[PDB]
Amino acid sequence: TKQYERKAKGGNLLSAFELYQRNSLVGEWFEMCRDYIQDGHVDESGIFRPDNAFYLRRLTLKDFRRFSLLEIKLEEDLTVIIGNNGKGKTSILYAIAKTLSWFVANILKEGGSGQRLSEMTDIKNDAEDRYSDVSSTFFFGKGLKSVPIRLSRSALGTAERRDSEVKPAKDLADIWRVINEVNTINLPTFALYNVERSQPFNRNIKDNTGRREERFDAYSQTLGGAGRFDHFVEWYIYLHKRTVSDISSSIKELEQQVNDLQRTVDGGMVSVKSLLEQMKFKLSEAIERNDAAVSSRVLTESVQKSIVEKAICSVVPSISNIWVEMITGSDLVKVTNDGHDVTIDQLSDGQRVFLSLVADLARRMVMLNPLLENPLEGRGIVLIDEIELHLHPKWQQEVILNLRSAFPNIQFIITTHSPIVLSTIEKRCIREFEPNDDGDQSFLDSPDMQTKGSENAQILEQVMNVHSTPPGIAESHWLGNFELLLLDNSGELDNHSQVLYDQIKAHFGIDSIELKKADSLIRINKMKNKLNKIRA
Amino acid sequence: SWFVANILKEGGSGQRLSEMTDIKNDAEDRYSDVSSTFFFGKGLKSVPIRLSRSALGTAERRDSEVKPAKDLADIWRVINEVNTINLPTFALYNVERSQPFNRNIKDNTG
RNA sequence: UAGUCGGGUGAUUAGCCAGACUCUAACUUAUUGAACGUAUU
DNA sequence: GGAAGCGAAAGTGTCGCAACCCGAGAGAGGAACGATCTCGGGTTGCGACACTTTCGCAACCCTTAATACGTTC
Ligand SMILES: [Mg+2]
Repeated sequence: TKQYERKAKGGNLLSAFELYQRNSLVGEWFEMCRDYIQDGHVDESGIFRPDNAFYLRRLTLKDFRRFSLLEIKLEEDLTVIIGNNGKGKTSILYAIAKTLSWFVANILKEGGSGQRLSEMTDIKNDAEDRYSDVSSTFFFGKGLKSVPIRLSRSALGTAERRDSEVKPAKDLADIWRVINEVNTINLPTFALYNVERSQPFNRNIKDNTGRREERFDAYSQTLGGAGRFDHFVEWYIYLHKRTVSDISSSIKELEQQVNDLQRTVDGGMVSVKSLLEQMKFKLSEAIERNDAAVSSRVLTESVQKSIVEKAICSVVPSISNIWVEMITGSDLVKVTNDGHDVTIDQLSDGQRVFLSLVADLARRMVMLNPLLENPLEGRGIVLIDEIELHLHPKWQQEVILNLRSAFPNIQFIITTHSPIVLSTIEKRCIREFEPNDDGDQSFLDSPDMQTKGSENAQILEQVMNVHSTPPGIAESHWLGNFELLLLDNSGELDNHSQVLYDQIKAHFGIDSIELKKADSLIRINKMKNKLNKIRA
Repeated sequence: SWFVANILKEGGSGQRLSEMTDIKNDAEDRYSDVSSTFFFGKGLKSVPIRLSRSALGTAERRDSEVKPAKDLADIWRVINEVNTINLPTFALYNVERSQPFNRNIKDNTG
């Protein structure tokens, strides 16, 4: 109508799409939708930025599990959830993953269904209303500032049923699906990495049926919690084989075989006609696949391989190189780890688990963003539980910075209990989870203290409520006691203070921080007393 | 199954006739109907239900008529929520009831 | 026996009384339209 | 007819298990090596069940109705 036309010309994506669907100026509306999704600019740092960003803004949980009512505001870039009560933290990530299942389902199939809330486990046990709600609001540029979705479930036997409200999510996912069908676009990545990602590696890898090469394999088990590192390895070996081979040589060889078979049928051998028809079909299929590959605007296998290799080596500190070796009629992925060439099964658990996360994520981003110069600059939402899992302090100090550098437009929602990780993150990104004895909280608060660039010891005390020295060790209190003894006299070493000083010296050593502090205390108190005498 | 579904949930869905097996093989019309009337006292002498299905392939599709079942089941459900009432039992025991027993298998589902 | 029909009574959609019927076998429905009854004209 | 959300019905694919095979290795009897038993890695077939697809219940009442009271369709 004229109203839709005005709104569409004003930049409203849904109105433009509705006009496109009714008329199917059809070309103009299609172009407007496609430009809304694809337009973007390269910033001063050389990073591509979409003009219309996609992220989760807000989440509300009503009578869900232990929560009566909980509201969370999320940052566009990075949100970190902290707290001792780690079972509630995981509940929050589960709620988000279920919501994201609705986008994935509808990008894959018209009328796709995402996941539903459980009547048994998701409804709070003492809920008066006997239903549960998970409400989410997404943002997609100024044209679509609010995309609300609600997942709901009522108890059995209630007077009224509580149904989910998913139409806005489906409408948006439909735009992505339909526009992509006509003309390839870049698509959003959704992924969940739970503690399940720590699992051992099956060294034996499965024969390539060729599901892994299909673009929408990027959405396979993406919200399951462990990634699919096995799928990566299969896909990566596949890429290697194609790079070493020529593409269309099989077509040229098949073309030659069909030509040879055609000559035989022309020479009077009618018995081989059935075989010719089969080979012609194979040739047509190969050309079609080639054409579809050509039509799908996908990156060359060589380029795909290179992108992923770079990503892995950049993010995973111990890995400098990754490649496929053809040995013993069996393809093996090898890595240079800490300067030495090893198989994946020879890596440490910390290295393997982190490698698996990054490899999985990069594979999916490459598959879903074929039109970007750097496919890892694509859009998406990634959930990571216990990011510090298996990581040494040195890696904890770099992990968030490395991830954000490799995937600059992903919205990361993470959980941690690491002060070292928190030292690299702004307090605005931090949400603290301090529930009551009933496990129930209303809002999640940012800490008072700035964490980014702060000392770890301060974060421990001010944010995580942990003393810098272990309270259950006597020696941890000696310097405090020593100070008290000095203050109880004028500030002179009495017999008691001297004994303790000697104990500190004996235990911690002559050049210990503890002893230096004691020495400092003596010196300052002596100087205070001298001042006092001069004044008297 | 339509009464049970609607006692459990407002607008619950009961079961359906099979389009593969339940239509009579040599029926000239390619659909089946199962029509039932229930009685619930002199204040509700007739609760008619019809389940219908057209054969697989057929272009015309025959609709079920289940609203009376839903209407009655709504009364049971709503009245019960305000003040507890006794509810009707519906059960089928077919020849599938003869099964091996297993104490070790437990249902962790509800 | 049960179900059904219904003459009466009953501050009356109940209850009670009387009489009767029985193909395997009623389940009381829908307007502003149409038709029928009543009113108005 | 059939919105939007939902689940029944029916077909397909995945995946973990159990059974089995094989070569390696320590080393019984007393000098001649290697008997017997177990480790550890791999292959195969099976079947339970997770995933996928399709159907179908029935909102709304289209710009467009009349209004004395009843009954029927
Ligand atoms: Mg009338």
